[PDB]
Amino acid sequence: QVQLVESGGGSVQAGGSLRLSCAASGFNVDDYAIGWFRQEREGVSCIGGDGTTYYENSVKGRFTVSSDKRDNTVYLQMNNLRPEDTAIYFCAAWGRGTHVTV
Amino acid sequence: DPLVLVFVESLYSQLGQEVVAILESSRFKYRTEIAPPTLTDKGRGRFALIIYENILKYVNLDAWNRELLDKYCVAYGVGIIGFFCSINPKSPLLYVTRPSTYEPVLLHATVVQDLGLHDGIQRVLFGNNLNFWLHKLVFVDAVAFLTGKRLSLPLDRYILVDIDDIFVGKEGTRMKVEDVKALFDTQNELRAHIPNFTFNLGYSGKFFHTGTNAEDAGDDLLLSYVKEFWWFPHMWSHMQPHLFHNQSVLAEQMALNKKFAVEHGIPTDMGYAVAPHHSGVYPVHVQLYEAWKQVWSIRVTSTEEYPHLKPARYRRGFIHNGIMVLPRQTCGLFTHTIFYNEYPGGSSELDKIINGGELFLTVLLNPISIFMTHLSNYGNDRLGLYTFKHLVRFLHSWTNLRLQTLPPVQLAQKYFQIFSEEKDPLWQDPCEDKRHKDIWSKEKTCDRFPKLLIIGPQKTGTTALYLFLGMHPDLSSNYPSSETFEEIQFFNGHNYHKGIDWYMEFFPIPSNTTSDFYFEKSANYFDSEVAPRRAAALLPKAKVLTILINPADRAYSWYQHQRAHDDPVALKYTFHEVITAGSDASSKLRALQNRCLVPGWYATHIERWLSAYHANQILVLDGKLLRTEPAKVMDMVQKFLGVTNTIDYHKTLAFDPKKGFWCCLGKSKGRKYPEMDLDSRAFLKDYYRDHNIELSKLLYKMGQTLPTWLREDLQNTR
Ligand SMILES: Nc1ncnc2c1ncn2[C@@H]1O[C@H](COP(=O)(O)O)[C@@H](OP(=O)(O)O)[C@H]1O
Ligand SMILES: [Ca+2]
Repeated sequence: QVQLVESGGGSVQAGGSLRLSCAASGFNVDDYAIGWFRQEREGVSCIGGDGTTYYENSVKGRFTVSSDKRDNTVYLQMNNLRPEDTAIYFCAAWGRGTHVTV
Repeated sequence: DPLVLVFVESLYSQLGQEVVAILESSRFKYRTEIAPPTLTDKGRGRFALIIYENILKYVNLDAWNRELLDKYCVAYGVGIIGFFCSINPKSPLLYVTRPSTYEPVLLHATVVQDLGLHDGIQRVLFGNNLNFWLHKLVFVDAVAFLTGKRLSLPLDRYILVDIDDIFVGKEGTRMKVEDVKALFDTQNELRAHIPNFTFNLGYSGKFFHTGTNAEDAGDDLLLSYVKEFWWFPHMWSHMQPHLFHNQSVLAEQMALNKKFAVEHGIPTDMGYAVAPHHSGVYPVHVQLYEAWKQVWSIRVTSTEEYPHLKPARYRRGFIHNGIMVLPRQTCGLFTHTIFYNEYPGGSSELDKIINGGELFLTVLLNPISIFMTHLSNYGNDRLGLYTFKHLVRFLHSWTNLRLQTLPPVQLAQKYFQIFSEEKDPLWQDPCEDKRHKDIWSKEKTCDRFPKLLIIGPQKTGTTALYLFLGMHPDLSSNYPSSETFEEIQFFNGHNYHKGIDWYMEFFPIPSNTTSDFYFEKSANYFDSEVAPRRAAALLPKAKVLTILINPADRAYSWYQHQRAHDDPVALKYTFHEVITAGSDASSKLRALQNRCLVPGWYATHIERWLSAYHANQILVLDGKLLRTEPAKVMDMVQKFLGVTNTIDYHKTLAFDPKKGFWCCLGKSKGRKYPEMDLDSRAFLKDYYRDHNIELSKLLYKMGQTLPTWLREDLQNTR
């Protein structure tokens, strides 16, 4: 069974940081794309199985997506948070979704 | 003529098979020949493109033939292709390919192009073999510019992305919410590249609610998503149509899918359909085609097994029962593909099809494309989304072809306006291919095919040899027709467009009858061009039999044959002006001359019926031997046939004085008539001279029985 559980939320409303953790239960996180989607749904990041990294232009100097094979969890080390970033962030191979307030 | 002359090393060469495979898939007219012929026939354009599989055959050929082809290439302007990375944009053959003393093409380059200064002719030399997709991509343009746009492919590509087996998964192998939404978004985002590009879906309604709660939620989302999507008919329970030998059960299956179609707002105005594993389509089942037009009005369909499954570059299309059948080429996506790693062949096997496999061959050598994929490649891992997206990205990244995914009706119409000779079908034997035997219904038998062929011509003794071979205990005849009677008129006329089962109706069942040997006397097969190729395609082991008499006597016999058949052209016009008629004549007199003097040229018709069969299968017989002592001629036809129990025909047959032949036989084969005119005989001997000396060296060339009439009329000339 493929399941994707995400967590992490809230920030300094003038600008702060977060590390959203998307845990891949039941399958391997290094075999799938695990691209992050913010609400329609917009794919601001992606983290490939060899570790390649793609961003949109709004997030390109700010966000840092990452992966860890050991806890089988893809992390989104966010930085310098604009007020436009507030959304439901979906890690999709979809997941339940978690809310950021900034 | 745009006949492509190919110099292959052997018939089993791999590069030669690839070159001729590209040639028949793009319908380039070819003729196979081993590399060492007649370069021009009576000072005309026999060839227009000269393809060499080996460059050493073009360089190290005979000096007389080399200077002769140089004279032919300078005087007529033909193309020379010789087989031993981006594309150059400043090239005159960039009508298909799109860039992502001699001039380069694939920039030196593996595919070069010379303007012509040393030999004064345009030529293209392939440094690499035919394995990479780019080589084939520029090979089409090389063939087109080396022939002066006479062997081309149109710019308007017509791609039909078809998706079979919708709602066929049992549990866990279906679609969900995210993949369905990504499928609709994939159709709309890629609609800017290609006008009205969609994903034609093959729905099944029995396996619709067998999935889980997550699988059912994604399938119910497609019902309100039917506004901008194309869907094609399939059947309810997803079973092959050869098991359904009745119209009721198969029509009820598609009627249940029609209920499924009108129930969920699915459009039925498309006219396309697919059966699972392509059952009952080749061999043509009347039940499947009639059920298609009866309950769904399907006029466009597809097939993956014409004239055999292996390979796919030999795939054709045909128009049967008003249904324009097209060739179907899968992209490797079958129903056993669940995940990315559950694909048959690994993850690199699907990428092989994307980066230059069957996908690119189907959209490049054929202007019309049909593809095969199912719901299981769109669910758990989205195989077809990535595959078709990268495919269509490859098409706009490598082709100038203005491609539009339009409805299948005009897509099939364009397939038949481009391919004019592919309008007619070409039937084969279903028992030679075990896959075709499994695809065809098991209700019918397998040995209803005859083993002897009587090509004719008429008025030479074919009815006598037909009726005298029916009294043999190990030889059996066919059922007589209503209009043609002993003739079946299948291979030479329009009866060939009726199906393989149409020909089996005339022959008896091998289980009910004790004798399995069959034959038919269709004597109008001699004066035909399409008949030997069709006869060799359906029956490659059926031996032929032809009888020849004097062409003056046969022409006068045809003249009085038309006189007994109430033809007014033979009744009014005298035979002497028919043999001397020219261009300034009536249409009826020209038609009578075309049916009276044309089929007396036995050399051209034996050349037609000889190029499609083995020389041992042919047996030419003299007619005067059948008139004087036919029993010895029946002894040679028994040794030619190889029967089990040979009977004595000297005891059974006897001389008949009122018939004039040894026999019993009809009045139409023993008509009494007076002789000709001396001037008519002189002009008939001078008219049939070249045909008689050509027939003399032609019959002596085959090493068979030399005729007595040929020896009698040959001594007057030589
Ligand atoms: N043994 C034979 N029995 C009957 N006809 C024969 C024969 N050998 C040759 N023939 C010729 O076969 C012709 C008829 O051939 P077919 O069966 O194709 O109609 C006849 O032409 P004619 O009867 O006009 O003189 C006859 O000359
Ligand atoms: Ca199927």
